[PDB]
Amino acid sequence: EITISSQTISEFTHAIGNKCDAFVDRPGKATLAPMDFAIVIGWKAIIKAIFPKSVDGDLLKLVHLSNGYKMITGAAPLKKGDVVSTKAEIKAVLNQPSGKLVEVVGTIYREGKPVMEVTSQFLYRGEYNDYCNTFQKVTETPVQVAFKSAKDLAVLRSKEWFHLEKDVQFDVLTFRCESTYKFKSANVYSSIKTTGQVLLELPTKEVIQVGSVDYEAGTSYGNPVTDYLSRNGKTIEESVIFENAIPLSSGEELTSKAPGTNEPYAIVSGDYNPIHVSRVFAAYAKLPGTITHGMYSSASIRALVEEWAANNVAARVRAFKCDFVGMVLPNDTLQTTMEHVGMINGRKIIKVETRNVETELPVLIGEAEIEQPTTTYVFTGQGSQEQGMGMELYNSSEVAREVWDKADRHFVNNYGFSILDIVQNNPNELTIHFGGAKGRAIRDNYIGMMFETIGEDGALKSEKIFKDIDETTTSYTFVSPTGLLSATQFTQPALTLMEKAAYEDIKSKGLIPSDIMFAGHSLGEYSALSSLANVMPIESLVDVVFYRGMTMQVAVPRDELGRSNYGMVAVNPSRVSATFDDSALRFVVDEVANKTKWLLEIVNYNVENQQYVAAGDLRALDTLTNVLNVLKINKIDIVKLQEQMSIEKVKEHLYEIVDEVAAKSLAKPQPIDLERGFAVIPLKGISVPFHSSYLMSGVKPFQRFLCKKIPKSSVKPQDLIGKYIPNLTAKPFELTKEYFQSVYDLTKSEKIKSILDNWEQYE
Amino acid sequence: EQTNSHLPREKHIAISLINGARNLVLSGPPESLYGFNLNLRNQKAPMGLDQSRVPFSERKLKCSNRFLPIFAPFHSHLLADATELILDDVKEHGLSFEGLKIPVYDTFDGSDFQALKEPIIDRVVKLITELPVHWEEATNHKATHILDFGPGGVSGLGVLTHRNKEGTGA
Amino acid sequence: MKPEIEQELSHTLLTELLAYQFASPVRWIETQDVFLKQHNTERIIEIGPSPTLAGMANRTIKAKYESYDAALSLQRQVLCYSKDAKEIYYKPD
Repeated sequence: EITISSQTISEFTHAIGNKCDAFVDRPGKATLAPMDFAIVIGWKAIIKAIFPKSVDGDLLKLVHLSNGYKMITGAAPLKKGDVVSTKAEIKAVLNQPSGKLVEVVGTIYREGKPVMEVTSQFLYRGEYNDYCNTFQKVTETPVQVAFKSAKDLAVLRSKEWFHLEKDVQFDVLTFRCESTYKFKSANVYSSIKTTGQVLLELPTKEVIQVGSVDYEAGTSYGNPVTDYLSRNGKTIEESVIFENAIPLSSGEELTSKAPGTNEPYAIVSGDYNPIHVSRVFAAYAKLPGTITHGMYSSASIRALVEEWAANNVAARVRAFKCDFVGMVLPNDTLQTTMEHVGMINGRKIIKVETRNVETELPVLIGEAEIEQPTTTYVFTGQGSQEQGMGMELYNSSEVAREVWDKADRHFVNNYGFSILDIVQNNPNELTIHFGGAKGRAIRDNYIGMMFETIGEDGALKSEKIFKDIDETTTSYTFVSPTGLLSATQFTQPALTLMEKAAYEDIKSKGLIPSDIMFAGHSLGEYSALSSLANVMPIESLVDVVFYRGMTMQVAVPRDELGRSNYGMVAVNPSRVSATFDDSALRFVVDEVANKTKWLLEIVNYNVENQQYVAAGDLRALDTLTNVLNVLKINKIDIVKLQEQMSIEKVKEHLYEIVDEVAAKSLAKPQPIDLERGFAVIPLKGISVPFHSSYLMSGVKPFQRFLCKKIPKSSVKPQDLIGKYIPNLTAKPFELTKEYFQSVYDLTKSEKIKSILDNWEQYE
Repeated sequence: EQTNSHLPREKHIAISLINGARNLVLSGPPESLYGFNLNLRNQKAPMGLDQSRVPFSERKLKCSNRFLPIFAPFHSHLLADATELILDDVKEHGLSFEGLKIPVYDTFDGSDFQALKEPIIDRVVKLITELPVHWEEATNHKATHILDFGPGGVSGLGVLTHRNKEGTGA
Repeated sequence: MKPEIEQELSHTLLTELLAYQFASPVRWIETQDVFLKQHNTERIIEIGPSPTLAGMANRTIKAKYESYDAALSLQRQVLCYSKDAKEIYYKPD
């Protein structure tokens, strides 16, 4: 157990020249420790693994070849209060033609939990025939085998190393496997033990193990388990490499310089190898002098990539590995290059080469994984549909093509249309035909889709609205004069398919951070938690977003023309007056709904003082567009009437204003076409005031539909908590008792107020 | 007050050197002084804006600001912990200043060092590290010729104290 | 909380949030005041057909967080999938 003191950090960073301000002690910030201080913590655990008798070598010809760091995903960096211990295990002692390789992986613990792994790699140079005392432990690459024919299930049940322990049908299997080899000659094996777990991805995103691998053999020439997976499946590749690697910084900027003597770094890190410090030990092994520590060139180049690639943010670099390809004498000048090549799990693969500038020979070849900047994803709602959404992203991306193709054949087999031809070749009307045997299996989907809306009178009008599809109907026609892709129940499945096509294409390229905060506006909400929280499949997402489109559309009564007395209006409060506040217009909406006993609510709280959207019946919308016109010419600010008039008498002040425009609102033909105002842009194409209390009655069938389309086991909470910003409660998703009350005070829910009462059974 | 409102008090910015009426030097952390001149670039104007055809009171403010080659936050609260450490080293060695002969004006107060209750060195270390500089208060002259022995020459103290005393006969 | 409990508390809350999102006003202002201020996000990436949220982000930065981004030295990069596609895929021109 070593305790990371404040003095041990500052002596270490001075020895390696790490300038970065996160490591020096400043008030108002917890003093952070270097990630190269891992080897100071874990030296006496790593080099104890080359002392056993079974690894018997000339220790004075040892060459430190490569070392690597890896932060565990979800672990915090080291602090100055941390009590830190280390357990190390040895992985591979294998006799090569160039010597006896020793790889030691030392996992550093802290308060029980592991923090980071140190993958060090040594070499006893020479020729060694000790094949009796050599071994190798490798964790194999996860191979995803995709079963498509019917003979494929027959093959692996003949493989005696496979043993499935369940009667579960399976489409695709990922084998996450580990091996333990023992050698008998240079490339024959004395024994192989290969165990591993096989895995199945369910459609509800739950991972359940199907069976196990148990292979064991003696005197072999290869591993059968891996060679089977080498040809009959693809590897789960996470290191996705770019087509053309981009250089991060160019010029001479990059140089670094060796120390004058190796004695400061030796006493700090405990690296007391006399090759680095002594004239006589370095001359004994015929190496060119008192050469630099490898661990200095680890910490020096890592401090270069921490400031020149991570913009001097110390938390971003999460993995760093290098090969000590050459040796460097002291005071040599090192010019490094730094190149951005690939991605993995949202963090940036960066590859570096350190070259001695007066010789131009390579010394280090390395690689680093740094985080991206703090990224958040917003998803576009409805309003921005156009013909041709992402068809270049459909024609050119594999992973985006399989989410359109999987979804339209869920529409054409269950609802009778193709969503690709709705997006590509936008029609003005679509006839759904209820044809033969599978066509009568499609119209009873439409019969079962029944919404219930109780009226304001309290009488439950359990009535049939679909007279238009019944047991004798053979065709139904969807009509929209603007275009079907602009019609409500077809515009929103076109978006969430397009936005998941762009997401899963972005996700397949390794672009998704783990510390992301994602969101969506109105319709985007679903496009978010299906993307990042994967709570519903591709087929169950498109049902909900289509059911929501028909839930909102026929929730508003239409006339014989199919038009309505309702609508929505986008409001810019900046255009009426520069002193027209947020509390100015939302006071206007507050009183005019209370006076006329209508419904008028601002439903989109988009931008402070620039973009609001008001919704309600059109008489209140012709009211609001005329009030904000007449308050532009009269220059009446309400907040300046707060010091001029009392609190109550502003309620009697509005009768001189709003009653004149409310009378002329009813003097127009009642289903009005709204004109453009000064501070008012009416949303052309909309007819339902959603996100308002009018649609509060229509939730209860839609709330029953989510309880069978969002299954209980698909909710992974770790992608929801603190990363999901809802639109009901616009502070981030958290399952605390104060959060449920903020939901319940805003909607008066029934299901959460049950669990808000008996809250105490949580722990 | 615009910049320090978004920052803690360990990254708070204060006035350090007052070199004139329109010559000031700010001090603080280098990142929060970089937070200062990003704000100023929003409200400043380039030098070639040509405001000669807009009237005077509706013009925009123009300035030149850049970091000095100085590698410590002198004359601020950032080094107030160092002041107790320095005069401890003054006590450990034979550092003391004897009887003064010409009046030497204080930089912060503007008083003479001959009339001190305190010693001079533990006053001046509070005066370089912590307390700010009121320079035109400190050179409130009765003087005809002024000699800068200091660094810079044509860029030194003498040129910036020239412009404060252009018509006072110095 | 036990892992069987903390799903069921999150399962009901995720459904009651989405179902009542249909009928309650979307509060995108203090939504924007989370991922601009409480999280300090540099990359704001819109995925959609047209930048109606990238332009909705830029108007909130200049109105509420211009003196905030200067003081804490954040360089926020606004991005959309409509126009700024070469910046997201790290294939720069």
